Amino acid sequence: KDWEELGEEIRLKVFV
Amino acid sequence: KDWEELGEEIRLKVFVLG
Amino acid sequence: MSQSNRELVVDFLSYKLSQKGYSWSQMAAVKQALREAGDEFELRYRRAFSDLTSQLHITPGTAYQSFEQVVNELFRDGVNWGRIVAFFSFGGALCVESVDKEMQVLVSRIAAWMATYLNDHLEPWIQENGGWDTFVELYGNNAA
Amino acid sequence: MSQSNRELVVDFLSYKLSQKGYSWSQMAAVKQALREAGDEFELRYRRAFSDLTSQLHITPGTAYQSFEQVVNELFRDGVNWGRIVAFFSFGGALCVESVDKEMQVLVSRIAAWMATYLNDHLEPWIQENGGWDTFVELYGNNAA
Repeated sequence: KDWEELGEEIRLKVFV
Repeated sequence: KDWEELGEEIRLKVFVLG
Repeated sequence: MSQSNRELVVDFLSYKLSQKGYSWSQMAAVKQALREAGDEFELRYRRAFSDLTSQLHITPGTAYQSFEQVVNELFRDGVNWGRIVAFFSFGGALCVESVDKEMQVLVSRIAAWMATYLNDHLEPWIQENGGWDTFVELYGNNAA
Repeated sequence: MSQSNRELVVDFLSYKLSQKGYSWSQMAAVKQALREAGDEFELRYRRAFSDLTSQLHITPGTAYQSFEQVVNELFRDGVNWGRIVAFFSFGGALCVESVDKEMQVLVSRIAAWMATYLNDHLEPWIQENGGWDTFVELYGNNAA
């Protein structure tokens, strides 16, 4: 059931 | 001269399985 | 004259351009941005992604069930660009595992499953979120 | 397009497989080996290569003459794999230099010049030396 969690947890470096 | 000279030299690494 | 000579040249040129922050085309920019996002994802969340990927036991009779299940989990709570990147990385690991395991026939099927899910279930969200062009502005590295 | 979504999947999968020593297809194995070989040539011949590359002074009016002069010089004493690889690298560097200088229009033109040169002047030799399959054997990186 952690693919749900992983999906909420993932962040990418982002161009700001 | 120079591109022909470079052309004559080129060696890259090869999978010499020998 | 030979289509394949042209495709070899275009691939190489697209590569050397990408290495300097340039793109053969918009589509080449989206490809490279996705490649790099996949690598970033894989590196940042290696631990978690190794754990979940290893729970899988791939077979031809059950590979689709597994794909379907992970992907619905991944997108249970909706869609982000992060979940999209993970979806690609997941598909890539499934392909590598299938090859490692002598089930090459799955590679082509996995590709089809991915393309279908993207076309039928992600494309509406993608487009409402400024398309892949926005993915590229957000997460690409290119000089743009 | 559903075609372009398919192409994105294929590109991503092809990359992931390549990272792990596998190939989407024979064409992908050729492309990948030529990418690596280009990289290696540019490492091994940085000084001479960047030297001759810096003297080009690309212009739109002069770019074709510069291309064709360099390639006739490079293959004056015949064809071999190393020269083929320098040929690809040369074209990549001309594309990069064109984009550096805001002459992006030259990029497709240069791909066209390369594909036809490959097709007409290099291909027969290539096929008499076992084709691109020989190149991947000797220069590629692949698993076994």
